[PDB]
Amino acid sequence: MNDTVTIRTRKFMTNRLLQRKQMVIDVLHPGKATVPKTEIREKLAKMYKTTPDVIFVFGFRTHFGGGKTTGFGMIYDSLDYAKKNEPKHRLARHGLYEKKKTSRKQRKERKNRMKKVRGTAKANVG
Amino acid sequence: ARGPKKHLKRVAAPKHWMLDKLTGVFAPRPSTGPHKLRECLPLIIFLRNRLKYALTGDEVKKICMQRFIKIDGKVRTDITYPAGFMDVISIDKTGENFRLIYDTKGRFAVHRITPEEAKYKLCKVRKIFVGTKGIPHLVTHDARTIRYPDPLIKVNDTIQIDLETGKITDFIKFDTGNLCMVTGGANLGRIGVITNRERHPGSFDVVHVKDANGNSFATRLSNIFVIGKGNKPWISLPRGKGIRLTIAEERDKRLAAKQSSG
Amino acid sequence: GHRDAVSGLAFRRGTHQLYSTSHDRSVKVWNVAENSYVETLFGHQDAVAALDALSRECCVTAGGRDGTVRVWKIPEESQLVFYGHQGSIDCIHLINEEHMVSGADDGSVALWGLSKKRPLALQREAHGLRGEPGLEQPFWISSVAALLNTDLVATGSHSSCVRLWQCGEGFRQLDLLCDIPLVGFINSLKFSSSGDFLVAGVGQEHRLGRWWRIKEARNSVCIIPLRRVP
Amino acid sequence: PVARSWVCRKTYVTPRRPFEKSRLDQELKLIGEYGLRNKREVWRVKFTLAKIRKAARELLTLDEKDPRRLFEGNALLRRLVRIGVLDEGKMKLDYILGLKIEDFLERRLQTQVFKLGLAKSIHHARVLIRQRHIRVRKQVVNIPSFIVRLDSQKHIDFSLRSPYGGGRPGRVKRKNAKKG
Amino acid sequence: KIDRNPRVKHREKFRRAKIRRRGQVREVRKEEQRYSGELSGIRAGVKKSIKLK
RNA sequence: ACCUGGUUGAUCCUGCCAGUAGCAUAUGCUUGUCUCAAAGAUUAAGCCAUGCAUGUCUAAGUACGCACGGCCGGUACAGUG
RNA sequence: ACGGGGAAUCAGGGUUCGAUUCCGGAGAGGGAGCCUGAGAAACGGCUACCACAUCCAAGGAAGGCAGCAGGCGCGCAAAUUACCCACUCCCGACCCGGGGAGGUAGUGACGAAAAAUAACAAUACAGGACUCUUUCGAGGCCCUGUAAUUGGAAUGAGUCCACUUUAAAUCCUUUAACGAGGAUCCAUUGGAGGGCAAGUCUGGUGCCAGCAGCCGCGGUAGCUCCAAUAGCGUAUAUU
Ligand SMILES: [Mg+2]
Ligand SMILES: [Mg+2]
Ligand SMILES: [Mg+2]
Ligand SMILES: [Mg+2]
Ligand SMILES: [Mg+2]
Ligand SMILES: [Mg+2]
Ligand SMILES: [Mg+2]
Ligand SMILES: [Mg+2]
Ligand SMILES: [Mg+2]
Ligand SMILES: [Mg+2]
Ligand SMILES: [Mg+2]
Ligand SMILES: [Mg+2]
Ligand SMILES: [Mg+2]
Ligand SMILES: [Mg+2]
Ligand SMILES: [Mg+2]
Ligand SMILES: [Mg+2]
Ligand SMILES: [Mg+2]
Ligand SMILES: [Mg+2]
Ligand SMILES: [Mg+2]
Ligand SMILES: [Mg+2]
Ligand SMILES: [Mg+2]
Ligand SMILES: [Mg+2]
Ligand SMILES: [Mg+2]
Ligand SMILES: [Mg+2]
Ligand SMILES: [Mg+2]
Repeated sequence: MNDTVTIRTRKFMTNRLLQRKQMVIDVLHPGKATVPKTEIREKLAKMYKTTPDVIFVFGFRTHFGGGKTTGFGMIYDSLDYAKKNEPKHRLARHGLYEKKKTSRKQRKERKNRMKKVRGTAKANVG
Repeated sequence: ARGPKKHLKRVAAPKHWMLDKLTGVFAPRPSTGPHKLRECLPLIIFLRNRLKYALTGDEVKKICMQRFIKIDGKVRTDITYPAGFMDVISIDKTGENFRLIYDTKGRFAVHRITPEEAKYKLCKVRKIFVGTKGIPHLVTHDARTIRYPDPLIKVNDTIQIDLETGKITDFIKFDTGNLCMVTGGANLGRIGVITNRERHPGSFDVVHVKDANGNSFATRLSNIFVIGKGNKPWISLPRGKGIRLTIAEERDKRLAAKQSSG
Repeated sequence: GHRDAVSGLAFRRGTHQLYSTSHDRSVKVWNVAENSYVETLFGHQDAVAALDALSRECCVTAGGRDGTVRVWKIPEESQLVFYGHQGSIDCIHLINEEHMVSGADDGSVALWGLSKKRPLALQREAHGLRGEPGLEQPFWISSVAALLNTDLVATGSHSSCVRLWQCGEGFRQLDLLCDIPLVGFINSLKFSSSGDFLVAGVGQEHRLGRWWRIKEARNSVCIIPLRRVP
Repeated sequence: PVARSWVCRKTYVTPRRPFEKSRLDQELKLIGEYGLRNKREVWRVKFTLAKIRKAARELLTLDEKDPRRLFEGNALLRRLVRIGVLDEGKMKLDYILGLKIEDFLERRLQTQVFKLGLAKSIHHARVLIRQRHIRVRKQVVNIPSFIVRLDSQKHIDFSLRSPYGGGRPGRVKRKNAKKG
Repeated sequence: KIDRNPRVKHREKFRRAKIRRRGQVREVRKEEQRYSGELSGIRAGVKKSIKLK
């Protein structure tokens, strides 16, 4: 006897203003832990006959007791539309975006240090 | 304050926007525009809260900056644009047209209209005056000014305007027996027939209305918008035909339906 | 996985997905080709008597002593509850994707539409009455059958006959055609796929207990040929 | 300005006379028969019942055909029938005035588990609930004070993952099997 | 150790209270065996009835 | 006789005492698991080290910083800045 | 004595609070003046006076936390000098930049909600409970008691992988392996009682009473009851 992971889709609607299809995802995994998002993306790509790079899923909460999980998912028409319409952190979760490796304090102090210099020498402030 | 205010607290926002309490501290302050702040629906609220096309304000901005949303036939990219009563909203990408009409609960309703109906709107005449070189001018409720109006049109009348050209096609006179909608007060969103008008010099006039079920109510003259000539409206109406129903008569109709079933 | 006796089984038409119900009041979903368990459904308040399914991802169950018939929308995760004839509902069968027929132990036979909460037609005492004077009760309905996508219905009891019925226009009326003499408990009725013959399972006793025994009956499988002439 | 909520209320009131023999005896009887933890659990239910009966009395002060009386009384009677304290044949305000605290105590999940034979004692029922052995329909519930509605009463059983519910044997069984 | 858990402490208080009540009042019992006597004495001079006046 | 107890030969008046529940201020002993919320106050709107809290560019106002750069003799200005 | 929407308590009428997250007003150490601008008598703008106060080569120069953190206010004392513009919205030439406004975590049982610290069986031995009673007495039993033994089921506090969450995280929810007999993996706070020697003090009615007693000749290698229960007390003022 084998256990199965079941994927179900609800509240499917087609958003032509943002060029995507969005839905609620229900995952049945009676004995196991919460299914990772990558496997959900592969299964949903097999379900909807697309490549996994255009599927973005998030907001997965497991119910008390451990039977079911509920999340949200979007499938884009093309990868260009995904790169143009998605928020930057969801792109970064896929490895498409890289953020600044600094802190607010450093940038604020550097700006306030630049405020004291006039002319080309502004470029010389460390 | 030392000048104009630029913020709006969420709990101090108009109640018909149906905003919840825990989303944030602030609400969208509408931009200045054709309609008043307390009697408008901002584009962001209509686009993400009523239609659920967007999840955040950034997605509303992304939708609007693609020049997809047209208001009264013109593309608007401002997400806090004040859209008001009898406004036409067109989205050709989804093939949808909407008209902002109050429901019986006093809120703007998601009312879809036919594309042929989307070519005109109704406006209430607010002012008539003679401008330079003796040219008559007419000012409507949505700040539209029109030159050379028909001499028969007076204040408190209704005109039908073609959106493409912005010109008057025909008009309805303010008279007893015409159909009207209430745009303010306790009877907001109720449709009926004008029965008589009471005049108070130096004060506010009072108008009496009766709906299709025979119920009578009264409002001030500034809260009435003439919709149709006779009993026939010149625009499509929402799901409720302007009749505000009570709990007792709702029980009565439920009992009638239960008796008629079987 | 079931905690009581299994009472109903049906494969989903065109797939290898199997549905089971039991006296433990649960409905379970299996996949035979992958020998795996899927999920469990609840909602019945008594032991379930019968189960049937078709090409759609859906099944219907007879509630037995509970007195309800329930429709399981599995991908939609929704449940429809139908309230019908008095007495225990012991058998059920689908006519098409939208209509179904059930029998009860008070002799009633009902026609259902899957979009209305009450029977469309109700035929009381389908097989007549029995018992001593002053204590008469109708024959129990043990099995029902329908020919798929048609209007032919067969009902079986221990009244020593198999009865054929016609569904009316809109399934609002049930009309008797003929009686086929057959002695014993008609425990199971299945039409052929082509519709050329009807198979009846005959026993000396009811399939669920030994409340009656008919000595004259033979424990046999009976093939009833149906001949069609315009 | 913050985006938080400050709405809260107390669910019980301490008794007005702290030294009454009858009150202490009644509390002892209730706690003993229903296996409660302390006096606060009794006072909570007493507070709820006091609110309900005050509302019923205030409605009974009005005229029979008063619309407010009809609307609010029908709502209250429907809620009381739904939670299972009243009967469908007793839909009047007088029967609301007849209500007692034991009627509300009988609707807790702890006493429901014991009365249905899943447990052999009221304290055993409390322990079974607190150890995640009990399900209501799909949902696993571990709150002893869960108030069972009329429809939910027929769907209380052992959870599918429980050792009592056909699940995997527990820690002690596995260790003892490994020993021998 | 009984004071550690308030629930089991209340459980013992109820158990003792039913024992103490047995002195005041007689508990109702069914005839689960054939009647064979009182198993205690029968006192004929003690009168427990309540006088109505 | 408008709570329960006290202050008389009897009946009273006036001053009184103790018990019963809360709010505020300050302060103790204890505190395994979890969710939500709060945080003023010396009549001192008394005094403040350090850092941060207000900036902003589209195809579309002004580029002769090689600061970097493609094409070149068409060479007023490619483009980024 | 900032005002109101409001909070508490009432049978009602009222009474007492309202610096405090919404609306309106006022101020930016104190009194006056002014520039720019559509809008300021602006103070994270400017000028002079009063009071404070920093650097100096002694000539001069620079200031305003009743913004967010943080320090001081005789010696005596209570939130982080944290993360981020992902949400909500605002400003700009702007779809893209900025925002201690806001959001996210941390921090004294001050306040509100849920809720563990065990459950189930068995064995042996005894004969006495219990209620009302101002020391007398009257009722009464289908059990009680034993710091007595025995068994194999259940589970989370914790330890420790992996997901899930989120701007990144934490928490909650899932989940593999460990994790219970004095289950010592040991609940507290207030009130009221008992028990004692070759011991100490005080007063007497020879042999007693009071207060109290880890202190005795030698010797130094875990009593009971009551109220509440993760809560429970005290002082001042008052209703
Ligand atoms: Mg301000
Ligand atoms: Mg705005
Ligand atoms: Mg407890
Ligand atoms: Mg006196
Ligand atoms: Mg520009
Ligand atoms: Mg003052
Ligand atoms: Mg105030
Ligand atoms: Mg000012
Ligand atoms: Mg100061
Ligand atoms: Mg300006
Ligand atoms: Mg100033
Ligand atoms: Mg400042
Ligand atoms: Mg300022
Ligand atoms: Mg500060
Ligand atoms: Mg100090
Ligand atoms: Mg932001
Ligand atoms: Mg940004
Ligand atoms: Mg702040
Ligand atoms: Mg402490
Ligand atoms: Mg404390
Ligand atoms: Mg504190
Ligand atoms: Mg609490
Ligand atoms: Mg992560
Ligand atoms: Mg043991
Ligand atoms: Mg002595």
